[PDB]
Amino acid sequence: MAHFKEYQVIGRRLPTESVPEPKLFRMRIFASNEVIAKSRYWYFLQKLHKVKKASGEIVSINQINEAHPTKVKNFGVWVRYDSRSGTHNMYKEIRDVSRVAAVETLYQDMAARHRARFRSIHILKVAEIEKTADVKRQYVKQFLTKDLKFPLPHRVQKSTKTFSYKRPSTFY
Amino acid sequence: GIDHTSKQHKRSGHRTAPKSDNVYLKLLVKLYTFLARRTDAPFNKVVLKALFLSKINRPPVSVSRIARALKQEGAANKTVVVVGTVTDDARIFEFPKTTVAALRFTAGARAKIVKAGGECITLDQLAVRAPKGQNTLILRGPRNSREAVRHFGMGPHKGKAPRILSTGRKFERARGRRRSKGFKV
Amino acid sequence: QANNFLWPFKLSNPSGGWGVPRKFKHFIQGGSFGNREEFINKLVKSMN
Amino acid sequence: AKSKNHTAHNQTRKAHRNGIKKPKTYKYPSLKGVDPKFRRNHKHALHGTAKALAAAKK
Amino acid sequence: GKSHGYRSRTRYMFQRDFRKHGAVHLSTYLKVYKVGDIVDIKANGSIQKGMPHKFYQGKTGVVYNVTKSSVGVIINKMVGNRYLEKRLNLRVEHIKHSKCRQEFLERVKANAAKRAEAKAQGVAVQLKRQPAQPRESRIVSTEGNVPQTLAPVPYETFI
RNA sequence: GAAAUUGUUGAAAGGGAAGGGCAUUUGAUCAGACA
RNA sequence: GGAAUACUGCCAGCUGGGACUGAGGACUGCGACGUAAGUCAAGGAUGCUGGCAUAAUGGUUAUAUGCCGCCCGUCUUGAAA
RNA sequence: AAAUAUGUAAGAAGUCCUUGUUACUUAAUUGAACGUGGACAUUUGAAUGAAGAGCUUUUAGUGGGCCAUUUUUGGUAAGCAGAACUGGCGAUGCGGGAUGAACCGAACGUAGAGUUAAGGUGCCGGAAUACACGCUCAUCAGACACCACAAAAGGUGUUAG
RNA sequence: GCCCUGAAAAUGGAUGGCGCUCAAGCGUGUUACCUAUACUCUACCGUCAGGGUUGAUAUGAUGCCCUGACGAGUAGGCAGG
RNA sequence: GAGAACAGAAAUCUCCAGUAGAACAAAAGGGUAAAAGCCCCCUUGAUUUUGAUUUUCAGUGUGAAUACAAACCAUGAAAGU
RNA sequence: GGUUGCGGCCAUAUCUACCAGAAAGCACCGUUUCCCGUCCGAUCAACUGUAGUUAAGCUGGUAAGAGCCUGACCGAGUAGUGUAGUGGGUGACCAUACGCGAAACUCAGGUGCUGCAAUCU
Ligand SMILES: [Mg+2]
Ligand SMILES: [Mg+2]
Ligand SMILES: [Mg+2]
Ligand SMILES: [Mg+2]
Ligand SMILES: [Mg+2]
Ligand SMILES: [Mg+2]
Ligand SMILES: [Mg+2]
Ligand SMILES: [Mg+2]
Ligand SMILES: [Mg+2]
Ligand SMILES: [Mg+2]
Ligand SMILES: [Mg+2]
Ligand SMILES: [Mg+2]
Ligand SMILES: [Mg+2]
Ligand SMILES: [Mg+2]
Ligand SMILES: [Mg+2]
Ligand SMILES: [Mg+2]
Ligand SMILES: [Mg+2]
Ligand SMILES: [Mg+2]
Ligand SMILES: [Mg+2]
Ligand SMILES: [Mg+2]
Ligand SMILES: [Mg+2]
Ligand SMILES: [Mg+2]
Ligand SMILES: [Mg+2]
Ligand SMILES: [Mg+2]
Ligand SMILES: [Mg+2]
Ligand SMILES: [Mg+2]
Ligand SMILES: [Mg+2]
Ligand SMILES: [Mg+2]
Ligand SMILES: [Mg+2]
Ligand SMILES: [Mg+2]
Ligand SMILES: [Mg+2]
Ligand SMILES: [Mg+2]
Ligand SMILES: [Mg+2]
Ligand SMILES: [Mg+2]
Ligand SMILES: [Mg+2]
Ligand SMILES: [Mg+2]
Ligand SMILES: [Mg+2]
Ligand SMILES: [Mg+2]
Ligand SMILES: [Mg+2]
Ligand SMILES: [Mg+2]
Ligand SMILES: [Mg+2]
Ligand SMILES: [Mg+2]
Ligand SMILES: [Mg+2]
Ligand SMILES: [Mg+2]
Ligand SMILES: [Mg+2]
Ligand SMILES: [Mg+2]
Ligand SMILES: [Mg+2]
Ligand SMILES: [Mg+2]
Ligand SMILES: [Mg+2]
Ligand SMILES: [Mg+2]
Ligand SMILES: [Mg+2]
Ligand SMILES: [Mg+2]
Ligand SMILES: [Mg+2]
Ligand SMILES: [Mg+2]
Ligand SMILES: [Mg+2]
Ligand SMILES: [Mg+2]
Ligand SMILES: [Mg+2]
Ligand SMILES: [Mg+2]
Ligand SMILES: [Mg+2]
Ligand SMILES: [Mg+2]
Ligand SMILES: [Mg+2]
Ligand SMILES: [Mg+2]
Ligand SMILES: [Mg+2]
Ligand SMILES: [Mg+2]
Repeated sequence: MAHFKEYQVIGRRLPTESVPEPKLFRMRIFASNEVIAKSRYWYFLQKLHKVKKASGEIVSINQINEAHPTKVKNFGVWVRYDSRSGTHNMYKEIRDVSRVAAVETLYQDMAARHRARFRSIHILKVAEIEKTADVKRQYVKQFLTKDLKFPLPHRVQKSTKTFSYKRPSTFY
Repeated sequence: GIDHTSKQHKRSGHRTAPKSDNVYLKLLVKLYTFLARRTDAPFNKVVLKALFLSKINRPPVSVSRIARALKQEGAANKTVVVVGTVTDDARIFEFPKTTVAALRFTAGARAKIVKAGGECITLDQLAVRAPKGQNTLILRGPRNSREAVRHFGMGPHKGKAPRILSTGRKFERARGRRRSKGFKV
Repeated sequence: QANNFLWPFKLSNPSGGWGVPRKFKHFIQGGSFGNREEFINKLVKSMN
Repeated sequence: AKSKNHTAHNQTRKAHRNGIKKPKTYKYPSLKGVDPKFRRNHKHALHGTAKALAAAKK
Repeated sequence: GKSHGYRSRTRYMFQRDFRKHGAVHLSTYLKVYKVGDIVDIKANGSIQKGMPHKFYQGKTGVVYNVTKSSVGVIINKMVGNRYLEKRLNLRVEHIKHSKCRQEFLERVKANAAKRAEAKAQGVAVQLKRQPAQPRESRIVSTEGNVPQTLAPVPYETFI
């Protein structure tokens, strides 16, 4: 659905005479602007509590920045998604440098592999896989092996004008 | 485009000069549009429009209807103004003094007034005498006395008068006008 | 009275554009309509 | 040769060109269809109180 | 073919209310109506004489006549592009005084009050009703109330 | 002594119709204003 | 610990390039700049310079070229049919 | 027992006080109706709007309708037949959907400049053979709403669970 | 999920055509860019409305002057020509 | 339901339970329990005069209906109807 | 507080089963000359208030009672629904966006209130 930010959102049911200071609940929400975020928040709250936006209030919205944005990380990701004939829980692992990048490719991957659009997905958990060997999906362990190296065969350099006088070469 | 909310290019619906083609009338109108643009007296404003009025919206005022207005408490010395003809009424036996300013005065109406030593004044004469209409009583005549308005709104249970030509028993007095011949109206 | 006095403003189309390929869904779904909160300014400024 | 039977299509479009005109309202409505016994009395009642207020200009 | 008699279509609407059949309670009759009173109309199926036609069910008119056992009620019904006036002869069993105006009356007698309580003190009147206003700022606390973090939940089947 | 329609002369265009609209090249033709 | 930067927003901060337009026809208004006299971009273009002075610009016409263009009249829910 | 629809009310034609009229009505100068006299002005009693509001006369054409979303009856079904609310076509061009009455965008005085809609940008054809991550190789691949169809059932093709 | 089997009709033919395969295909994201009789600003026409102005000694008072908004149209109405 | 010679599935007698599961000409739906049903008593308001009103509606007619007014009666101890 | 007569709301007043009720009242209760009604002085009528009784009526209280009434982020923001899209899907259908929002369920808490008049340890 876009380029994401992650938000702490905090809300509560509106106060009353007999119940002033109601409980206060938080969600980390992955959206692109705060307007989508707040909306998403109410979407899940009503999937959980007796509340609607009409009878409750947003208390705080804050963007959370990645703690070590230039550290590579092995993400484990949990998702609930809807297919054309059923709904489904799922676990992928993503390797990137922020939760926020991670969630971007997840959404991509789901749309690509399972034709799932944004409306049809529920991120359940996104958490850092602290020690390798708890990394489980092979397309990731692949990139943890020691002293790793690889070529990129068949170089295609992009021509900047319609004709060329050489004949290219894919060396690299 | 525009979601209009009222009909476009609508004429205001009020006359703006008279339909009439009389020089003199067109001069009187020349006079009062001046006085109405330049004196802010309401009277001049009323008169300017009454001049545009057509023959129906100008029923005649009778000298007796005139006599009655002066009979108003506080009003005997006012000058009655009539933007129309004034007519005679042999039914009153005692007509007061005063000063009537009208468009036309019938022969007898003019006599009756004068015979009691009153004055008949044209509007322009009235204007010079009273450019703000000071001390003036405007009178209009009975519009819905016209024979025509008898037949407006004809329908069941309205009581209104058939558009009818010959008119006696056996002209439209049977089935539909009495309980014993079908039904009543 | 202050506000009725002001004739409805007559803006042009946004200059940057609308930012979206289809206008007639809600802002929250990647469209243009509805309460878009304080992002209203970026838009209007491109239309004024 | 059959044809359409009935529809209200377009009907409220027409009703709204020129109105649904509100009912219109009067200070002093008609006593029409009011109890005759009442009205009869109400008459002389009024006649009396008029006569009085006239005597008030003695 | 078709049928459109007087009480056609009125099966559940002139019906009697669960567990409320029988005699009408007597208070219905100790009520007193004067001309000008606003009444609501609602047919009592058990009282066949002097019954509002179904069109006037749920409707609110004004008394214009008072009779041994009835009130005459004027309702404006709208036919065509317009309203016409209808007078209804209704027995007291199909009418009740409308609370549609109690608010107003409440509000006026109150409004005349705080107008004196103001005026004869040194004004600060302010007695028009205003719509629900948006919320002012506020500071919500945490002492005894740290936010609990919720996530969405996995699919499951219970069955 | 119109038009349909025809002959000749001049000019022009034409790869399964012609005619039309906006626009400009090209050719022909011409008004006006300048002093 | 103490900074930088991104991102979003603001400035009645400054400044370059390019396009269309120039309605109006004494003065009259609201202002700006100056010690002042004056001045000004403040209720709609002026200044300076060149070329032609005639088919040159422009009109008309024929043709060519880009895109576009079904046969009108009628009755009909609906016609190029 | 909803939702959507739906009646009435939100004042000067209002609220309150003092006490006249009658043949109605009361046990009753009791009531009921209509009043005379007095007290309180625009925060006078929610919002938004109002190129004003009200009213009268007279007359044309029309009285084959069709379509879309949603509700919906008959029928296996129909580009079938019949209702509900709205919006359209008919009566209407303009941009998009190659094409098309009804879909999408948008409604038309003559024009300049700008920006957009819906829909597009390999070439036809104005506009990135643009960026990015996956997926797919079809000895009848696939390619954008309305829309110009495909189903049960199968695959040790390949992908992710 | 994509692909493949399941998948048979009559003139030769249609993702609009060419053609495209790490697409010019399918899902999804991000920018930029093209262009409606629509939107913004301006000129001009006309319609409707609101102002101003009889003061001669010169020419239209149905005039003249300021201003604001609006413009689809069959049947059909009316108006100026 | 439980009880009584002939008497049985069904005759007539008694007690208990009983929200209506019956009955109210008729189609069906509303309605009704010291009644709107069943038994009895008394009766002719199924009458006289001429308007208003509701449904259908053009707010025409007709049908059917409602609430009054002016009579004369019925019934009831009566309010009443 | 009891009770009676007349009531208003018309189950928190009803239903089933037990037990308790002082004082007054109400009640049951005795009688058949009279008005009056019956197959039957049971009902209905009258007479006594004297001869008798709390047994029933009535009132109240008990019950992991039946019913009924009330409450609640119990269920459930569920079902259903107004509005939107050139959203998904061959379809049947289904997600999403801005709103409105049940019923059953489950748990807890109750089990007549009150007006006028007379009367009472
Ligand atoms: Mg972090
Ligand atoms: Mg006459
Ligand atoms: Mg810009
Ligand atoms: Mg641009
Ligand atoms: Mg830019
Ligand atoms: Mg698009
Ligand atoms: Mg701009
Ligand atoms: Mg036929
Ligand atoms: Mg047909
Ligand atoms: Mg027809
Ligand atoms: Mg039927
Ligand atoms: Mg009857
Ligand atoms: Mg000759
Ligand atoms: Mg040309
Ligand atoms: Mg100029
Ligand atoms: Mg000029
Ligand atoms: Mg020349
Ligand atoms: Mg030259
Ligand atoms: Mg030629
Ligand atoms: Mg040509
Ligand atoms: Mg073409
Ligand atoms: Mg024809
Ligand atoms: Mg045909
Ligand atoms: Mg409403
Ligand atoms: Mg306003
Ligand atoms: Mg106005
Ligand atoms: Mg007509
Ligand atoms: Mg006609
Ligand atoms: Mg006709
Ligand atoms: Mg449509
Ligand atoms: Mg037609
Ligand atoms: Mg159109
Ligand atoms: Mg086109
Ligand atoms: Mg197509
Ligand atoms: Mg091509
Ligand atoms: Mg191109
Ligand atoms: Mg680019
Ligand atoms: Mg689809
Ligand atoms: Mg399959
Ligand atoms: Mg597979
Ligand atoms: Mg294909
Ligand atoms: Mg293509
Ligand atoms: Mg793509
Ligand atoms: Mg244009
Ligand atoms: Mg403009
Ligand atoms: Mg036009
Ligand atoms: Mg029945
Ligand atoms: Mg009884
Ligand atoms: Mg009879
Ligand atoms: Mg009638
Ligand atoms: Mg008739
Ligand atoms: Mg009738
Ligand atoms: Mg009938
Ligand atoms: Mg005792
Ligand atoms: Mg005896
Ligand atoms: Mg006994
Ligand atoms: Mg007895
Ligand atoms: Mg006992
Ligand atoms: Mg008792
Ligand atoms: Mg219980
Ligand atoms: Mg659902
Ligand atoms: Mg819905
Ligand atoms: Mg739409
Ligand atoms: Mg859809």
